Amino acid sequence: IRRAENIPTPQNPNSTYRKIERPERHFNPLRVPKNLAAELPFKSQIVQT
Amino acid sequence: EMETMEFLNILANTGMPGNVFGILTHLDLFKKPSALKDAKKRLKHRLW
Amino acid sequence: AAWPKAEDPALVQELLDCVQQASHYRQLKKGANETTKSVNRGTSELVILAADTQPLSIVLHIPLICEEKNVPYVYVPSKVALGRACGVSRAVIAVSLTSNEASDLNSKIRALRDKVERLA
Amino acid sequence: KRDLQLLRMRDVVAMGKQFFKKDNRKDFVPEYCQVGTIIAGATDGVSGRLTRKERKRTIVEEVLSSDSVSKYKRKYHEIQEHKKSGRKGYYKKLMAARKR
Amino acid sequence: FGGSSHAKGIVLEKVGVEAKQPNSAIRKCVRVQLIKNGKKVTAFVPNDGCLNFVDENDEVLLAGFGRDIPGVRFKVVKVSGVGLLALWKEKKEKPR
Amino acid sequence: PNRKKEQRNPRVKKRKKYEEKQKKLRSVKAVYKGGEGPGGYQGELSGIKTNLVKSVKL
Amino acid sequence: AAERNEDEFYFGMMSRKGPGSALTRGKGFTGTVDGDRGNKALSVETVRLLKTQD
Amino acid sequence: EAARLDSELKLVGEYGLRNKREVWRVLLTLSKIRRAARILLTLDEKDPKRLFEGNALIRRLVRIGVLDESRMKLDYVLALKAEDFLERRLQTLVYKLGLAKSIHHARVLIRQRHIRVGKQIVNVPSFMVRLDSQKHIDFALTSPFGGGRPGRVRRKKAK
RNA sequence: GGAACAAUUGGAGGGCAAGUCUGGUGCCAGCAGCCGCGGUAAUUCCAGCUCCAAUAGCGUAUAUU
Repeated sequence: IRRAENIPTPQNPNSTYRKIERPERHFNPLRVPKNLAAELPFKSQIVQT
Repeated sequence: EMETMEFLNILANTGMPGNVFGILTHLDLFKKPSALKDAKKRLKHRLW
Repeated sequence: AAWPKAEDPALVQELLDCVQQASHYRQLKKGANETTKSVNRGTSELVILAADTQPLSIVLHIPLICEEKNVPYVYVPSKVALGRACGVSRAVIAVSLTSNEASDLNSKIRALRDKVERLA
Repeated sequence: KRDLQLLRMRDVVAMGKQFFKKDNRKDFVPEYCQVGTIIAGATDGVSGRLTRKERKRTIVEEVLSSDSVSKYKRKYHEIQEHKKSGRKGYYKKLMAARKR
Repeated sequence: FGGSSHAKGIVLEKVGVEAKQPNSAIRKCVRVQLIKNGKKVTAFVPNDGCLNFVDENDEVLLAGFGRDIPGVRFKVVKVSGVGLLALWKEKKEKPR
Repeated sequence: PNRKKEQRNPRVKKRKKYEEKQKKLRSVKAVYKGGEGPGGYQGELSGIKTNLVKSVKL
Repeated sequence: AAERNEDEFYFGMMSRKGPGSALTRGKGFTGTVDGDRGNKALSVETVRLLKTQD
Repeated sequence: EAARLDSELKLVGEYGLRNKREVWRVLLTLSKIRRAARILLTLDEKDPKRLFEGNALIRRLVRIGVLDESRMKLDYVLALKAEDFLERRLQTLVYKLGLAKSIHHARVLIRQRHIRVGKQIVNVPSFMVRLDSQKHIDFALTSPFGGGRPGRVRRKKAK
């Protein structure tokens, strides 16, 4: 029917399969608030230079 | 032939009847009897 | 000086027989320099040196490296017969047949080297 | 110390053409050593000897003067890419093309 | 069973036709009635696909089954005289 | 299911398993592989480990 | 931080530089504590010898 | 058993046979001959049956040549081995002689009819070659490496 | 010249979705899965996944020994 009535078959850019790049995720470092690094006890305070 | 196998599967599907028999014909259209008997053998195995 | 001289009784002929076998099996190096390089590379199974050679210092210097490597070396009294037993069209004074891991010539070498080991 | 670092890494020196027994302590230093040089192989003097312009003072200088420094650079920039993969410039590009 | 190595039987009902897990053995089970003794037993088919081919009241050859439901001793091997495994590899058709 | 060229011709299949069994053989033990090179002696070409002992205790 | 005893005393406290607070450090305050990078006040004679070399 | 499997795999590797079927054929024949050797040792010395059967059999075995001519004792006939038997196998003699570059190369030559023993072409690479016949192993006159026509591919690129 | 002049039979394993099903003190787990949004002249996919055995013969049932 499509070849007769000269109709292209419907084809979706959004449905045709694709080759995905997965960039290797890393995350930000741990971020800990001002008051927390204040109030915590000596043994575990953070040492920063 | 395509029609032969068509018919075969139709028979098997709507129902294998009592009896079927194969007829190899046009054997006079053969130049080498060794080729002819090899054809006989292979065809029989195909049909079995 | 050539005190490891071979004797007559078919010993010499067994040597030439295995020599021709090795020339056919291509497990044979030939002539003084190639014998020298084979025993330098230590690959030689056994080494046979002529005795009728014009002055014998060649087949006297070879047993030095034969005494180093400790390979059976043996004196044969006819270099022209070595040439014929190898199939050369030239007379050879020094021959060295090496070892491979898969042959019955190897068993022949084992017997021959045991005989020359009893000899010297 | 650089020399010893090189020697402990003599594995990666041969770019796959020769693997060594990975003799790795944590402390790559022997408490006793001496820096030496080969004298003379009188058997082989036509190629088994370094020319004057190749007689370098130091091991790392020798491996510098050999080839495949290009190949080193090549592999290093591969790993440079592979670790610049999705770390930070990537994310900044995303947030830029989101902000626009 | 009996003394034979195989048995011919009649498909009663693919009990476990209302199954949730595909490859469960109560999906793959089927009650058959072995003919000579007229006895009801149940058997396993090796695969759910072959269970789709098998229908009722077809003669079934079956045999022993030896290696979540241990105790079913038989396994169906041929139905209507055709090899289930050949159907399953799509070699032959099934005579009906 | 799909089969391969080796599983198609049984002889060449039995070729390739043997070499792969021989490459792994060197990965456990050492095989003579000919003596020193004709270029001369150039060192124990892959490492030497003084804390490595392979003597079989009787 | 919750189960923190208000009253502990190690000895780094006599020897380090504390967090303090918002008011203490003021604007460069992050409650982490400073680990000296490794420099120190060079007394004169050393600086002289160095500057001589320079 | 892993010893059996590693053993047979090693054998086919060093002599590129076709299958363990061929291997077990060689083994079953080794079993017959070593069994006959054992019953000949079950006879005692200077028993004329033992003397005649032993000399006849060792003559057969050095005549096919798998026994070394140096030793002629039933103990060594019992100490015979399948490595020597597949060394005796035809294709391995071809590879040892050097008419082919590899063992599979030589087997292909014996399949597509390039080598002859003495007079005649032999298609089977497992032919028992005797000590008297080990010499006359050469290319066919119809083989392009022997002479005659240049060959199929030579013809097709020469066309 | 392999997409062929078209090797087979068993066994074990690994990889998977805008899919399905079931269980529960949230993301976990389980079984499973040709079924997926589109699309059949479209797709070109693990591109022919891996390994063990036998190999032009082998598997399974029962009886067994």
